[PDB]
Amino acid sequence: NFMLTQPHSVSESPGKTVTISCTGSSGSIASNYVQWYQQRPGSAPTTVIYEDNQRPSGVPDRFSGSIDSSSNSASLTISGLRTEDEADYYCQSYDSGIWVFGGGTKLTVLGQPKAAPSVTLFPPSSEELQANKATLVCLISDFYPGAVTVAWKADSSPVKAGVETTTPSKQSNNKYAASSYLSLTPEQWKSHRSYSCQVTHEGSTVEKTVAP
Amino acid sequence: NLCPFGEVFNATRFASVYAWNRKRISNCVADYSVLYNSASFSTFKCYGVSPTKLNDLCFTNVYADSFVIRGDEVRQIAPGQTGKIADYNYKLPDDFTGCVIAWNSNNLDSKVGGNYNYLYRLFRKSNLKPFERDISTEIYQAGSTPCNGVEGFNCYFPLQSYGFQPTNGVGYQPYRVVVLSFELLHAPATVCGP
Amino acid sequence: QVQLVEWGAGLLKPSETLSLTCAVYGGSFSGYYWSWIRQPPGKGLEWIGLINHSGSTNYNPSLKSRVTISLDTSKNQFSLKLTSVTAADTAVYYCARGLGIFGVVTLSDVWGQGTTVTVSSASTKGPSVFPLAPSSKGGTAALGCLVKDYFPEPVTVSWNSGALTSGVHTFPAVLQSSGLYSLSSVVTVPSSSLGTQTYICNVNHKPSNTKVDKKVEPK
Ligand SMILES: *[C@@H]1O[C@H](CO)[C@@H](O)[C@H](O)[C@H]1NC(C)=O
Repeated sequence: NFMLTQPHSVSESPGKTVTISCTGSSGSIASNYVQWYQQRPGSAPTTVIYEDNQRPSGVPDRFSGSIDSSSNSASLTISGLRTEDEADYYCQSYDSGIWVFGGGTKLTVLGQPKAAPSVTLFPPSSEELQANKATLVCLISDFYPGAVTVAWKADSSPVKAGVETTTPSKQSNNKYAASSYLSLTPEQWKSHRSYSCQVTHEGSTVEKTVAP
Repeated sequence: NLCPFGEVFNATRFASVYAWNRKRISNCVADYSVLYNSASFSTFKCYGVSPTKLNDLCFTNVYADSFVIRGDEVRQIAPGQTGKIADYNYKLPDDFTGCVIAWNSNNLDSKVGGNYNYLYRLFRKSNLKPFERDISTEIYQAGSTPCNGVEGFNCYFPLQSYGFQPTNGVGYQPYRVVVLSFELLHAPATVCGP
Repeated sequence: QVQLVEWGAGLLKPSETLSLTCAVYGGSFSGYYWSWIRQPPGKGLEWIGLINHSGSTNYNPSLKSRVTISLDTSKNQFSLKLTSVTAADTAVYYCARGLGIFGVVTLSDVWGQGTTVTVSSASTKGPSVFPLAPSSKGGTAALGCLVKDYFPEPVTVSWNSGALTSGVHTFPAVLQSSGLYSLSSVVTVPSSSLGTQTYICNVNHKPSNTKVDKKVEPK
């Protein structure tokens, strides 16, 4: 019931330093050891840090881990950032003997200039509504780094019901694109006066709204 | 010859913290694979040693201290801590090398109406030194009028009772603590892994 | 050098039973804990459970009711059984070796490469195309089409039989709760050519050999 939450994404230019925080909630992080995994796409996770700060044999010393009890946090620090370091990073501890993982953080080693997303929100079609269905479609394209979060709002109210977002995929121009689909009932679409798509990229949030 | 960890974990009874029990482990091979309490430990942390390496490390002596405190006191069973348990009941040295293990024993050490067999020292004239035990019962003088063995105003009995009802908050539930000490003092090694 | 592989099953129907085997090459199960870890597509990691040389297990409470891990010191293998399977059990399944004390695994040093397990009850459906029309005519209105509920993947999308190539962005697919996919493709054209040029999206779903052509107009 101990929760480990990590940032969704973090990014930095090569040769600089990055850190990945992992905050505990509903308990104390210092009571068990924290392990850190690196997962390069398409491969299994490997450990880079174990027992808060120990490096397995073969892991460069530029991976280092730390615990900040003042804020119930562990942190993975990677210095002299190389591009081989691009991956998802998972922190891992325990809740009474059961392994607890974190959300994962996707680390992007910036190898391209930074591009803000282009989001286009389409309302349910008049044709789809005659088939007794209603699908809101959020199209986000051309952003770097390849990581976003999406939150749907119905009449200025959080909605996580029929929301289903995708994993950012790489385009032909080396930028990234992703989609989110809010499935509604045709009555719910007309019962409210405004639905909104909010996309978060890096630290800036862009929002687009639609109404019947 | 096997190390007797089972009587440290699967022990039916546990000491009170003021009278904390110490088991001495020597001349045995340690089977670290056993899942004691279905490995259901709320706290599991070493200082100095790496649990990862213990299967192939040898020691001269392993001391195993065990007792019972309440949930929000387990924080104090760690190096460089202060508080009633650390000051007056069980103190770890800043140079501690060994493991602190704790699990919730509400299912064992809680009675309807309260289990009152577990005690702790609430008053003491000065802080304990590391690994000191104090089983005194002298009335503690909390004022200027001397206490001639009479409890009363400004005259307190130094042990108090944890009241463990099964409906308490978790911070007030009984926890069993085991503290392993790994010594390597210029002597032959007697305790190893396989 | 010690190495692991897991294998089995792969295509499952809801309610069936997942069975995987993990083989250990180059060591034995002594003084190591042996876990199964799974990762749903695009999601994070989840520990299923472990087993020690003696055969004792400790399971994740989220699955305990339906999960079994079993050892075979003779064939140098250990196995996973996941009963009453659901679509939420679709993931990549890993076996991993662990190091630690008293059941607390403090370092997981070697992992297998992983096997995928898909739980679906879907047959080959063809896409159902809908138009995404533009709103009030910054100077470049975007119109697209929604390609809903097809199986399996993929679906290719072109615009105007290939001639339209400027702002075409055809996005990746969601997997909905039905077990079917939904695509989308958009084109950003100037607002002036919204009454002058006809825009048609051409869908192809080579699995069911369904081709659809649909025109997208404003209002
Ligand atoms: C005590 O030890 C045995 C093995 O010797 C174990 O199976 C059992 O779960 C332990 N705990 C008890 C009996 O509460």
